[PDB]
Amino acid sequence: TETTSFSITKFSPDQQNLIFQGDGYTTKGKLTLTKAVKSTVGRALYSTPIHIWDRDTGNVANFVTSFTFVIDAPSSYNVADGFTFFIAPVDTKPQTGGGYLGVFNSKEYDKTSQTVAVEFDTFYNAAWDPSNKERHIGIDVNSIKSVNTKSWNLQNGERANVVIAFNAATNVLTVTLTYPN
Amino acid sequence: TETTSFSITKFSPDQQNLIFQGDGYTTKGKLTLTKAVKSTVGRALYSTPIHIWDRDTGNVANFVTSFTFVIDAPSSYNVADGFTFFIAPVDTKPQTGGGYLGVFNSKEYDKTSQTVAVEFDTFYNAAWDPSNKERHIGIDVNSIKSVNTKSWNLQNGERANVVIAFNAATNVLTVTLTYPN
Amino acid sequence: VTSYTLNEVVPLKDVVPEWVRIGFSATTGAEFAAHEVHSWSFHSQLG
Amino acid sequence: VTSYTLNEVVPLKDVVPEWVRIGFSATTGAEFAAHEVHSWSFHSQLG
Ligand SMILES: OC[C@H]1O[C@@](CO)(O[C@H]2O[C@H](CO)[C@@H](O)[C@H](O)[C@H]2O)[C@@H](O)[C@@H]1O
Ligand SMILES: OC[C@H]1O[C@@](CO)(O[C@H]2O[C@H](CO)[C@@H](O)[C@H](O)[C@H]2O)[C@@H](O)[C@@H]1O
Ligand SMILES: [Ca+2]
Ligand SMILES: [Ca+2]
Ligand SMILES: [Mn+2]
Ligand SMILES: [Mn+2]
Repeated sequence: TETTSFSITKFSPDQQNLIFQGDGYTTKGKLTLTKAVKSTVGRALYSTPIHIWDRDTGNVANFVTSFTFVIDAPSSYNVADGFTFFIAPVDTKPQTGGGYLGVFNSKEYDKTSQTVAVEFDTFYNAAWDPSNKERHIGIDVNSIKSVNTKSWNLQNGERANVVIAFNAATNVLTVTLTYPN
Repeated sequence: TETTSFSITKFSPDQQNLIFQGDGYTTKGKLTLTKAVKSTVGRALYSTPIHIWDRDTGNVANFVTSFTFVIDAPSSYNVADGFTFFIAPVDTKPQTGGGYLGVFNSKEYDKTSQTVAVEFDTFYNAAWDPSNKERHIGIDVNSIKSVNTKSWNLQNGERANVVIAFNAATNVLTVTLTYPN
Repeated sequence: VTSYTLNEVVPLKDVVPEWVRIGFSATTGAEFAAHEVHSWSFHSQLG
Repeated sequence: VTSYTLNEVVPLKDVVPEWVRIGFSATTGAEFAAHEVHSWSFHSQLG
């Protein structure tokens, strides 16, 4: 058995246990992935590699993560591109920006990506996003085209509480987002 | 607030969350620091930097570690040099071997060492160990000459369970070693 | 309080390596917004 | 069951940096022994 567990309720100006990429940085007790500026990408990874499955026993880990995040857009009509919680290879670096969310480079399935991402997508990219054109939560596997999505109404500048859980017995990943109002 | 917890009840051959130095390696589910061989040093560090105190608030962390170790010597008369659990700067590399235990280089207090170590010393080094010549547990701060020691009777090849705890309200570090028999 | 839930079967073992790093990503493009995280906790048990 | 305990006041703040790494060390010299660790658990809480 191996268990890993951590909790951060206030970020330090020098979070040595985090790896920052692109424009990510901590300030005022928060982790800022992007400021409201054009064409930018910010990523923050926990520094320790996590043992997710074991090739010898074939066992896969059960895990649960919870975090609070906020999207603060100029108005409800100028908002992009979104945010993701992701699981990737240890050596992961930022991928394409814009609607690719800094995690994928194409809508075609790319097995060499080896990335699973839960997206909170705020902008409709006609080439792959769901046709209703609404903002949505989606589970992405090796592609920016989600395997499953759920419309979501963004509350601009409101703190969202998210819980993501993976049950190894069942192979089901579940996501839940909650606004207090 | 910030908390970190982990538990490894069996080491993997590719233990990516540990940094190995000197001769340390994982084998058959365990962590081998040294084999019964002359003049060698092995160290293993958890890879994640741990936030022990905060300069902003002056808060200091409370922590507890628990481990199981085995010393297996040729006989009860040929046994050296010892084993330690230590806390040091993130960039720590192996120091002097032999009676210095791979953590210090001197018996004179050296504040630039910034290392605290709990030693399980099995060999009497006349230059600094307690004069009773017995094997001992000791608390080391920036020097191989312990600030406090307790005689301990080594049980050759037996597993010892150790619990080390630091209480930040009191600044007291407590060590307890227990043998089944 | 308003909430939204989504689930999908993801065969992690066939997708990701044995060891991984977890993290957050956010981007902007011709349009934009500030993306911030205020707290984060995690847990996993293998075996 | 045989046990041994030892306590000492160590003002950590004045000795170690704010960020540290924790680990194990073992050495041999003219004399020797195999030193091995079988399991390890750790819990820390700041604030
Ligand atoms: O304003 C949206 C408009 O710009 C384009 C490129 O001309 O998309 C850019 O901006 C989008 C939102 O920020 C990003 O998703 C996209 O990746 C970026 O190229 C057009 O596609 C889009 O309609
Ligand atoms: O045999 C012990 C004897 O060897 C010396 C070296 O001449 O010490 C070496 O071995 C000791 C135990 O392994 C180490 O503590 C020591 O660091 C190493 O130099 C003599 O000091 C010692 O009496
Ligand atoms: Ca999109
Ligand atoms: Ca000694
Ligand atoms: Mn989408
Ligand atoms: Mn000693």
